[PDB]
Amino acid sequence: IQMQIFVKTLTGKTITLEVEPSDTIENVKAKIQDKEGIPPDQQRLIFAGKQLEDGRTLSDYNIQKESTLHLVLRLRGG
Amino acid sequence: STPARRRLMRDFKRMKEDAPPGVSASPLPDNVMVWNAMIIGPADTPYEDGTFRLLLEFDEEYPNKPPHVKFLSEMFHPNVYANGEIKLDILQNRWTPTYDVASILTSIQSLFNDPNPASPANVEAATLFKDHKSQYVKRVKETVEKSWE
Repeated sequence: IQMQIFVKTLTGKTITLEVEPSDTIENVKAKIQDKEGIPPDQQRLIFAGKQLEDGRTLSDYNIQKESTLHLVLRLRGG
Repeated sequence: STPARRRLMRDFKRMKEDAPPGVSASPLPDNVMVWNAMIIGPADTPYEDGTFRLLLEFDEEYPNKPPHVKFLSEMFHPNVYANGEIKLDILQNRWTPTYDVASILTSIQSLFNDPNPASPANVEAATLFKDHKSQYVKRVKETVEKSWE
């Protein structure tokens, strides 16, 4: 049970990920780290106005197939 | 015996007779390198009257290296990580041998008054602190109640 989603920053830069509805926000942030080199602590993910918190899943936020999540970077973020 | 053990007995003597308000700490009877501490949620902060327990761990490099410290109480604060550790520069990049137990605890306690949402260890918490003040306070208060129990 898998779907393509997109993750886009405020700059326009976009990546594509394959995920599952039951992956966690934490799992998703790790994939992003691997794919864009950004530590999960510096990532803020937004979808339909809600910011995504770890230990919740994609399906929880109703993130369905081909959805685009907005990634906001906070530097130094530490 | 060791410089660290010597410095630490000074810190203890300090905490035993002239400890800052709302904070306390003491080694274990049989191991001076490990201390229980407690900071009370200062007045007029959402943390008011919480009893937040911490653990201080030292080794022989003290006081040339800070101790390792973390809360044992459940916390919700923009500068405390999920694992209880604390993002405070004098415990990391900016330590100097002039700090002791007393001054560490009072630096930590002061975060209850003026958090630093600029350096977030807890991102959920930093975010609520800026964007949802009411939601932030409710989370803090939950933490207050748990600290008793």
